[PDB]
Amino acid sequence: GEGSEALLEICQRRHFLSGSKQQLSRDSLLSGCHPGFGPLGVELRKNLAAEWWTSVVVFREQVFPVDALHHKPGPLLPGDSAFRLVSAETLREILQDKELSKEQLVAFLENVLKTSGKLRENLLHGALEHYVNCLDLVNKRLPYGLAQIGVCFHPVFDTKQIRNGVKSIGEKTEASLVWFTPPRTSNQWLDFWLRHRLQWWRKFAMSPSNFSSSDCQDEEGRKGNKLYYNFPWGKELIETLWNLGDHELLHMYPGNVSKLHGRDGRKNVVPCVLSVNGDLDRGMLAYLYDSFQLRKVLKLHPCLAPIKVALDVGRGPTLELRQVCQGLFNELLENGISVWPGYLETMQSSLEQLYSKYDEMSILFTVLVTETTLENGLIHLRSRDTTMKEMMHISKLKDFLIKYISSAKNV
Amino acid sequence: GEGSEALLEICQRRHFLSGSKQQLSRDSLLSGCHPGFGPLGVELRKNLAAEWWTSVVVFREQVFPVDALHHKPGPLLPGDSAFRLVSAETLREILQDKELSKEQLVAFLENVLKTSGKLRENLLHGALEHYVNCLDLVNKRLPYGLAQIGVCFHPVFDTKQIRNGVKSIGEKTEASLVWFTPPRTSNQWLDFWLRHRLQWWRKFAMSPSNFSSSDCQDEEGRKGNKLYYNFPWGKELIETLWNLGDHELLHMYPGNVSKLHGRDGRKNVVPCVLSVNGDLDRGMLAYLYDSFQLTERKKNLHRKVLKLHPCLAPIKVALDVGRGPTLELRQVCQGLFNELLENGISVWPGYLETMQSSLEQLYSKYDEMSILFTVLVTETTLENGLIHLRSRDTTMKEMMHISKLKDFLIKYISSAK
Amino acid sequence: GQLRHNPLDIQMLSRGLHEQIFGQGGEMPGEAAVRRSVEHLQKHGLWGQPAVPLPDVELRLPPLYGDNLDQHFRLLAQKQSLPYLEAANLLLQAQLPPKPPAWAWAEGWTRYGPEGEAVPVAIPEERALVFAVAVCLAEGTCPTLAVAISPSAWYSWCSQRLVEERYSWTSQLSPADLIPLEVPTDWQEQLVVGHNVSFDRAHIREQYLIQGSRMRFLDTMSMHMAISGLSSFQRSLWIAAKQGISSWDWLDISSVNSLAEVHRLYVGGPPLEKEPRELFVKGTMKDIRENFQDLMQYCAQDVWATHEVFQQQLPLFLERCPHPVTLAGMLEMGVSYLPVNQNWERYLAEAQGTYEELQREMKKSLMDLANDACQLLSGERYKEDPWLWDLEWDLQEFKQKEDLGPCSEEEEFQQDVMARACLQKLKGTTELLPKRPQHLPGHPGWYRKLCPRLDDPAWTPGPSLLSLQMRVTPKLMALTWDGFPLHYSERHGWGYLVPGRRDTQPSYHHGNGPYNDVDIPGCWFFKLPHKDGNSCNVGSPFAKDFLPKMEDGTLQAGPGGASGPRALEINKMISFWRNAHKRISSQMVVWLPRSALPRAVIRHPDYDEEGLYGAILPQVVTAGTITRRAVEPTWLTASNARPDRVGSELKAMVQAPPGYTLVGADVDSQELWIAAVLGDAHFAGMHGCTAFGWMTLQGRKSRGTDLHSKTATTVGISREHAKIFNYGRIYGAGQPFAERLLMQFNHRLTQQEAAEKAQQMYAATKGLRWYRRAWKGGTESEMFNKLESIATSDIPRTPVLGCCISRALEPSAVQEEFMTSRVNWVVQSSAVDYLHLMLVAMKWLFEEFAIDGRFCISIHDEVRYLVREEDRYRAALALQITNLLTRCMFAYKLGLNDLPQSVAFFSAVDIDRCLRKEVTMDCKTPSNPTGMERRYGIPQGEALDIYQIIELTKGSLEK
DNA sequence: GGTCGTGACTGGGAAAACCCTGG
DNA sequence: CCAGGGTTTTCCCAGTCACGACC
Repeated sequence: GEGSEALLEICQRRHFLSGSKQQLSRDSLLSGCHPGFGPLGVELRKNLAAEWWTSVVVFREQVFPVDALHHKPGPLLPGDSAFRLVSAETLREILQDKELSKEQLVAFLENVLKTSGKLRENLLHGALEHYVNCLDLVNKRLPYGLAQIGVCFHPVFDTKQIRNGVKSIGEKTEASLVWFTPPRTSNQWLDFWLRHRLQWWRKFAMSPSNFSSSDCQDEEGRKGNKLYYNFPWGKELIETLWNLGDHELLHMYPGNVSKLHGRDGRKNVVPCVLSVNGDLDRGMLAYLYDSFQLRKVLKLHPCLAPIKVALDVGRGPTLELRQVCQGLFNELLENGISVWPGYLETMQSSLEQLYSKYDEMSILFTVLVTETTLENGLIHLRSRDTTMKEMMHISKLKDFLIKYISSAKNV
Repeated sequence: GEGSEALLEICQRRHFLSGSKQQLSRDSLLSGCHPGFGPLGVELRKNLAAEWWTSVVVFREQVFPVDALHHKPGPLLPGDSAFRLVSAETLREILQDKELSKEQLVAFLENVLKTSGKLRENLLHGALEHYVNCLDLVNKRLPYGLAQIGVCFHPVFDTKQIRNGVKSIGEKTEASLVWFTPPRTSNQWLDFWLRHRLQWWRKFAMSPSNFSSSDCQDEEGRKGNKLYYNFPWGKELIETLWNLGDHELLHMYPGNVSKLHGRDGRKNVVPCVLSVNGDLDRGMLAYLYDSFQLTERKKNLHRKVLKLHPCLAPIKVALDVGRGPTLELRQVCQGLFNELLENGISVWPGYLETMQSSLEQLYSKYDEMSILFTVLVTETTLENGLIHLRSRDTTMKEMMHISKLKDFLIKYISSAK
Repeated sequence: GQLRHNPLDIQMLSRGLHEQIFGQGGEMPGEAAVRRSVEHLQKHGLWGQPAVPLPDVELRLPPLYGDNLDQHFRLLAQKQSLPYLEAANLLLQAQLPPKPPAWAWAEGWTRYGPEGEAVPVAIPEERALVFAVAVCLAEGTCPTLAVAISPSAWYSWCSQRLVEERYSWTSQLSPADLIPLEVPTDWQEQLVVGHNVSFDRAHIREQYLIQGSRMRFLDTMSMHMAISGLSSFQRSLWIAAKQGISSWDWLDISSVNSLAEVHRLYVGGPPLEKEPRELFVKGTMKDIRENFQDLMQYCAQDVWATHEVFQQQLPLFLERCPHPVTLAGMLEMGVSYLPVNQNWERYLAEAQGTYEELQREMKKSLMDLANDACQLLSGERYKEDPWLWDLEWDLQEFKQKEDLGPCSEEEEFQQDVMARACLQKLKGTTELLPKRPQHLPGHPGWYRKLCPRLDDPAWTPGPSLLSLQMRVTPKLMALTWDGFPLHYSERHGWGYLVPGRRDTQPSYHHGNGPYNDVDIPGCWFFKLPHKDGNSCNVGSPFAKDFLPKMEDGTLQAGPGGASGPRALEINKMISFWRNAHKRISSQMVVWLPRSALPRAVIRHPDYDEEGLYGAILPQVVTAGTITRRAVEPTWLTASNARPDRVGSELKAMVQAPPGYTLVGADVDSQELWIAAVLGDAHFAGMHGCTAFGWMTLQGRKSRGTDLHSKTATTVGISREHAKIFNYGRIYGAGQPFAERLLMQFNHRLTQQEAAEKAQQMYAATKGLRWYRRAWKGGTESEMFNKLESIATSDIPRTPVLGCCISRALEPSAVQEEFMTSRVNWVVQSSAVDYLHLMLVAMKWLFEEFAIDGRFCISIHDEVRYLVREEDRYRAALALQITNLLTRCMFAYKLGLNDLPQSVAFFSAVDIDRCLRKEVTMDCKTPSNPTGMERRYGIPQGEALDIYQIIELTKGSLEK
């Protein structure tokens, strides 16, 4: 338990996680009741979403983007468990007037519930409404898929702290994929996507053996597979795969059934729906947990790291070193490398302490400028992975960095 | 209107916005209750957000990203007009239990109102919640800034369509900048940011004169500015800036003043807050309007085209196959497709469609999608390595070597900025 | 009491002032001259009109040396130039040791012995030197090499930028990056002659200290211009004749200002070398490192040539400029100093940003129409375009030398490898096609030249090389003057085509044409009007003079409704900064650190520790004009302040450091006053002898008789036209000019009557010519006769201080040519001598009372001094008494023994912290849209008049 | 009238890429 | 079978003309 608390403390100190220690509950992190992530966490989520989007949407011609609004207006089918969008004005007005009896209040509540909007719990529902037009986009050719990286909302019932029926609201960002495929080869596509996503998740891990897959089947007989990551305290769901069949599509447009058909070869058929859904936030937590090894340094994969290179100014006249550092910083930004502008700080913390601080922040490489740099053009460069200091030509720093990033990407 | 009607028609037809013509009203588009966007529209918004994020956060060393939780849990200050979030499980338990009373229902509704959360109406209030930690991040060096892109929910009023008193919930994606500045530097940074924002919005516009800025004051006299776009029907607010002073900052943490002091050199002050928020969706519609020419001078100007800025156009290049060996040409096209994908260039897989559409028809179709270039691989391409390129703005056909396409495209996209 | 008057009832100087400044007594004018002058004035009827008396002013002056005004001035000038001429003669008559054997390699200074022994001396220790500086512009504007000559031996200096090779250098120059050429506190003061010494001055280390050390300079280029100079037309004709009208002897007694030509003119001998490799103009720091010996030899050759010219020239200059005040003033016009605070960098950023954004707006507005013009090539649609038909519409040829199924992972990898290999196979097919690339074939002829070639390092997509000046830009916008399409011919400039030719003249149009010579059958080619007359072709429709034509409806953009006016508005916006951006941003700044600032500036409360306060040393050619004026590439040509010109606040950015304030003024109607006073001295020696004189001096501009109004009354035209005509006449212009301008200002007057109107107007002003030949009967006949008498003399000296005209303009060589240049030279050289008198008087007065003062700039008439805050009004009183003294001396040289009070003191001695025309204007520029109090927080300065000055200062000069 | 920059255009010369000649 | 004589094309630089800055 100490290691988990130590890692949480590290992420809180270095602006990965935001909020106070009590507000940083492991259950809150898992269930989406967290107060938010630090700016480094924001960059980490951005990189994770970038890699997911690149691996899914960019490289495959049958996937097109889809945008579903965060709500669904009424009326809604009874029994839905989503948070009901409620206007406080009507509730206050009903509270003020007590002339209505108990039965009248029940009737009003039922009417409002039948007419209350809801926050989406999974993008799957929204994507189906886009099946018609997005099907038209590929000239009725199947298969084709939709994807939308985004956030949803889920109820949380914390049995530990509920006294006055207080149910919290959890928000989790999930990446979705709705693969409309002909029934003939559905499970082959399922296996393809499953293996691909296992490979993708293992790609950026330090110890990929901790990722695993498992099979499942619903109550209605739909075949499914689920991915789990081995957190220190146990395995937690990180992505789910289901063979939804055609129940939803047929339910959605109950009239001209032919209009929802898809052209598979020379025939028109109703496609099968495949669902891919994983918690990108929980995956970010998973990668952070993976990166912890006992020198406490976060070795996030270079392609997902938030900060790629850091700059500092050594002993010597301030103005010249600062001008050189600003020039290098601008050049690096212009070429698509995220940098940390540490050259402004004046605190004379030791080089060892500064190295520890930057490493704890998951920084790939450290560049320091001193008088000798103005003398000859070599900048001190520290390797996060090797604890070795290398001196390199200041002109050739950017090429070395971009080569390192690409080489990590292709490995 | 006829030009506007044509533009809306095109945006629906080539899948820029999603929905039916009844939902595609101007008020629906502006109010945040449109049925959604088409895939190309999503790409366009992503590109605009990327450009904004680069120009605001990437090229500022003292600005850092912030994430605001989409809802604000209670208890809230009295008088808030925001909507309340209620779990369906609680309502189900309330309605199913027959042992409840009228008084019990009244008490339950009072408890719900007193202990309910709200959707975010603006990014500012949540943004300030991270001020202490972010101030610690920059070693108490003022000024510093927090940025965030995301969707905010607003109410919508209507009189014709609203039959049963149904108030609609509208969503809009907003880019918000919170800039904490020393009091001596209030109007300095305010004017600087106004100038930078106006330049940023004018930079990608085909006709920048339609963009404008206007100064305006609040009821409390604090200085502000508003930027507009000349739609065919009038200006619409696309971005606002305010000098909030410190009232919100002092109210957020009224406990002790010593925790919130910021350093301007050697002096510790409580800083003033400048809030910059712009309307991404309205700006996207505005750039769509700007790209389409409202021809009303030369009478012989056909070919409806969408002259989006190349850094904002959704799909960079498109591919096609001519007469020749289908398999070898398809291998060539797939190779070129993967090559252009590997370099951050979005490519339209046009070589997969089996329709034998005429070349003029295909040129029109790719133009309506605001495709920068049209690449054609034919038998000669396999013969010697020469490929064709039809520039959107010029419509002139040229030939380049197939290995020279990657560098030309990358240089084009970069230097267009 | 103090009030007095002249025989023409003009308020003269007060009794105390006149007694102090005019001795006692004088040969007052006779009654005969009075009667003649009165008869003249009555004949023109400008006699009697009185004016409200100006208040009497009393002032007891500091002791005036000598026994006369001229003697006092000459004694002061001798005191001022006593050491400098001594050093000049010491250097002129001195043995020059042999050239060094081989130039050494050591940072900084190095002394070269008689036999070639080299010793590094910390600083030069000689009273006089001739200096040549070398700047490697590629690696910044820091000076590189210095070879110095002196009576003892040659001296050599090399920058650190050549000796040691660091990784990088500061882009903002520091005082440590200059040459230690000064005498720190057996002699005092030093003189460093040189060629274009202003260029050499800017790299001297101590000339940037605001404390103002004692040193002066002499430019041999200035001497050559003053001695055997050439005008612009003269210089052009000299160059043309050398490459290959009468009285061509002047081709043998003058040359251009390059060092080699001056060497040929003065000492001749072998033509000087040139070093065609031009390493310094274009090169590399390592390259200059490797080729040290040859480059330093060329520098020493330049030094030797400059010394030869100076030595063979200095006696001649005094032989033609025998007034010590002239040399003394020439010393003080070359010590300009301008202080610049930290606001310089922000100024450059804002100016560049505004220019860039407006440029982008204009360029995109043009490019939109450009791209749409390509779509007129298919179908031969170019032919019917009324505007885009004659452009090049020729292309270029490219030169040349079902079901479905998923996939297996192994199959996917194999397909990826196969596709990549197939792609890489085609990349090798380069073994054909031109090796040198083609440049955008297929596009029409006009389009390809607009776009840049991909080999360009700074390429940008699209036709980005479009500016409004291009000959195809107007057609690309399709401008139609009065509903007639435009057209360009090189035989008659721009113009518009009117259809209706059946093969002539228009049936229903009038204008500048038609010109049947340029034939495009079916139409006629008229000509747009210009501001220089019909003989000039209109060069660019997007010009300033067409701004009224944008709104009046005469000119229509054609392919727009509002872009056109916006186009010409953007044109006028960035016109100035377009030209000025190079030299404005090419200036040098030496940001003096806190260590070398004065103690008081640091002690001042408004001092900023984080701020950087620096200075710029202008490069001014003291005599670069035939009229012996100053020449400065930027500051003499800097736009003052406007709310529609980007970067127009450049002058306002020149700001005093903390603890200092600028004090300045400006002469009033200087050219007209000099003309009037010369005419008065020529007629009877009484002020207001001529009508021009009275109008200049006592003219009532408010109500009644004044020079600008009275001419309008006679002609019957608007006052502005009369003012323009009068300025043209004093510049010198003929009757055809007048008739052309009259026909221009009004198209309702026919030439048949316009000629008579012009001849009558000139007769009223200048008068006719009877033969005794001279000017008589004209309101300004006396001044014209006096000017031509001075000009046509064998040895025309300046009337004031007697500096002879440049020998290339002597009547013995030009005879009856270049009359206008000489007659203008008279007035303008008098003005330059007047400025010299002002400067020498100011120097003496500031030295007399220990006033801590310095020179800012001498913008011809204007004078600005930089003085400390506490004694700000004392400097004002010094300036006012200087003005009094110099005007009294000016009158006395012509011989008049009295001076009117109305000119006896400056109108507004402005005290301010930033140079600008008025202390009141905030000059909200387009680059500073808010204002100076809001962008840089300067207050509005205080402007004071003589009565306010004497009241605040109690009329005393001591503390 | 004098003085200074500039830019767009242009003509002529210099540098670099072709044809088929033939021993 | 390739080096060149003569050919052509293209690149560059001096000069020219119109323009807009202080006097």
